[PDB]
Amino acid sequence: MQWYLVAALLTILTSSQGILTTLSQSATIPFLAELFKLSVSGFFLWKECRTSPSVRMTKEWRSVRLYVVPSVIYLIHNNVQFATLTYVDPSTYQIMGNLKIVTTGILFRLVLKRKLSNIQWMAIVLLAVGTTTSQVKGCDSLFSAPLEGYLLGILSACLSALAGVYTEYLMKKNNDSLYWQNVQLYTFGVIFNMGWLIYFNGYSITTWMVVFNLGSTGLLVSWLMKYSDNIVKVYSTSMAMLLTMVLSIYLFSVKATIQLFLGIIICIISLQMYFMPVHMLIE
Amino acid sequence: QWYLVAALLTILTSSQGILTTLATIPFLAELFKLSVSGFFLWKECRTSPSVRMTKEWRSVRLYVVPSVIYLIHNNVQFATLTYVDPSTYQIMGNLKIVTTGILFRLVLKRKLSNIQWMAIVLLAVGTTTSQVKGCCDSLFPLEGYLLGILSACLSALAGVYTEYLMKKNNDSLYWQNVQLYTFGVIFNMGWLIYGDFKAGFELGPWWQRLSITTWMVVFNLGSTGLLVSWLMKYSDNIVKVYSTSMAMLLTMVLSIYLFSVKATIQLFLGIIICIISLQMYFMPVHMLIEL
Repeated sequence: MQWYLVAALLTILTSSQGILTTLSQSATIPFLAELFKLSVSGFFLWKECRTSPSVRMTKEWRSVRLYVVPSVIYLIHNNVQFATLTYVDPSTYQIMGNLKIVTTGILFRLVLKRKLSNIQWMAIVLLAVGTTTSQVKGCDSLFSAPLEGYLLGILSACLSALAGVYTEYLMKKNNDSLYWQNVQLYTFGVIFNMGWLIYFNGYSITTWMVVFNLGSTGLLVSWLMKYSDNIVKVYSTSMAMLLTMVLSIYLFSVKATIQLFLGIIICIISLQMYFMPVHMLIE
Repeated sequence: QWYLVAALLTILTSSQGILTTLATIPFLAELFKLSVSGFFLWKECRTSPSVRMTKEWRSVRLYVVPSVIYLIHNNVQFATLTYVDPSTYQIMGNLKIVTTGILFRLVLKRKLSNIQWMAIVLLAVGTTTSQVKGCCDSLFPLEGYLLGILSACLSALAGVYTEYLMKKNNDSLYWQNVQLYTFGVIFNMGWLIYGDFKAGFELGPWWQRLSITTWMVVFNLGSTGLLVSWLMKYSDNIVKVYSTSMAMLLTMVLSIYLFSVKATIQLFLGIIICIISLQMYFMPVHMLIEL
């Protein structure tokens, strides 16, 4: 129940689905992954009602209706992601993607109205810069894309951030049960995943592993949306992507570069800056 | 004010950068520093009633050391380049930032916060990032890496030891310069004699053989060198290496508007790292925590 252990586990599992996704490289995963979160949340909700004297649960449409929004944002986001890739090569797209770190940062302050120090603001930026540094191409063509590409890449990041920030709003706007908030959230996700398909096929063990892993990480993200903040999330995600590159060296035997070494140092420092207690920062 | 000197050093360290692309001068550059220091020393003795000056060999002898280190350093620099390409050598050079950092604490026994230590590292990381070979490419023998490292330690030791000399006395800047740059002139001159000996003196008469652009860099190299001494006395090595490092960034950014050279994201990124590394080190710790 310690936020850092959840955050650490999210890091471990965000990089697990990273590797397990590639290992199954020679579609309806998101659908199965949603139902896994919805059915595991439902289970704990039901179990909590049967085990516990009191469970706080707002059934009023005033608040339940708002769990649509994340799904609507994520739907629009996925169209923008697809749109972007038709103007930019994947690496240009991948590196514009580190802007979600700063856009979550900004909306954290604007929408969630939480305050950050100067040292913290410098850490948010350093994280984005440190991740980008690691992804710079070890010795493609960015700076060559149409304006549409650059503008969409940016709007993609804003939607990504908005979805996460709005979810935190939903969790923290009530003193309701985590499991009941999940059940509403993941109900609309199931509905929308299904509406998309309305708008197996070699399913291996490996395939089932990523469905579980994608479900797992998603429940942790919700936990952190409730009992911790978006910035903790994006530090977990970002450290996952660094670990993925470090694990790719020992497994898929990919070329370690100086930009990986540098980006890790930047990120480790960006971690300390943001999460350091301000008495420790000052010796 | 130290920051204006530091800013001027940045401006002039990038000037000699450009003017270079447009090497006996070390001798003329030292002679310029020795003769400009001598002038101010003489003028200070004629103008002020007392000028502090330690003439005792106990302390005067210690101005040899920098020259001995710099001599050894130049041999190591040359030695290194025979194992690694220019670029690998250029990027190993950012280690002087951390070695000055360490010796600042060890030799100069000065205090650095955690935030400051993180800034020293960030500066080295930020400069490296701007240099790092994008899309000529032979990083990733040990001699090379070990000598590159030893080079940085000596570089740092020379700078840190000079600061020690300036700040070990409450003597005049101009008298400290005059001792420092006397040994430099002597050694520069011994080297030029050696170099002529190496080719049997067979070229034009050594004493006789001793553009405008050429004169610009001699002055420019002299100028920056006097500023470094000022900062060794009334400022620290870390301010120096921030000035140098920002010069190397400026040089790359100025090369884009002048020589129209290849702008990369690594330049953009390294600047942001460095800007942030600047704030971290030179920010007052109450400002670092304000909203």
